[PDB]
Amino acid sequence: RLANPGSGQIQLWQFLLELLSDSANASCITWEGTNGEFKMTDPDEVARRWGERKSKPNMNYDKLSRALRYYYDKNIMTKVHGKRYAYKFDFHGIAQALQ
Amino acid sequence: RLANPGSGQIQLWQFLLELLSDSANASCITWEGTNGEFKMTDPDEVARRWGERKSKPNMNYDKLSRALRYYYDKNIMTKVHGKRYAYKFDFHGIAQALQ
Ligand code: NA
Ligand code: NA
Repeated sequence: RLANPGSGQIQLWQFLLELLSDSANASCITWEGTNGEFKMTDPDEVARRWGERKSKPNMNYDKLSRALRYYYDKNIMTKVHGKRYAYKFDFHGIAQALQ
Repeated sequence: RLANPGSGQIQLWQFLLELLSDSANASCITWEGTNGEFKMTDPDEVARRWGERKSKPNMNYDKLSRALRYYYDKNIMTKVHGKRYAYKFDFHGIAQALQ
């Protein structure tokens, strides 16, 4: 489900796209260059920023990683094996989420 | 630039995602399965539907193909070489277009 940009009601998948849209955020999250893949260069900073957006006290990587795993069975995202803090958007699921 | 779903003001890239979001449209446009790639199984029907949405008289594949080529230099889409009516979304450009 699509939210207004920069909104507190935003879902995690859209928030990550928002961070990736601005190259200035590369010290915490960056595109890998192929097929919707990205890397959290600073996963604790990504979790901190997610906590700030959702005003969720005690947001941390443990909780963020649980939230990302929820997307595996929803065709929104998968974990990329053999890399550090690497994930891949599923744009087949996100195309529906736009509707 | 993101438009309201199903709107007449929609841009071509978003309209194609709208058609791809519904498997019922596979007789004219379908996902290939990898990396944002899709195939127009009926390019004349895709052009007809685009013409109907934009109420553009004499919309045809020639004009649609010109419109798609415009996206090559904008990091929105490329043509997929060695396939029939195959294109690939660039989700790096589309992530910005969401903002
Ligand atoms: Na946003
Ligand atoms: Na739409």
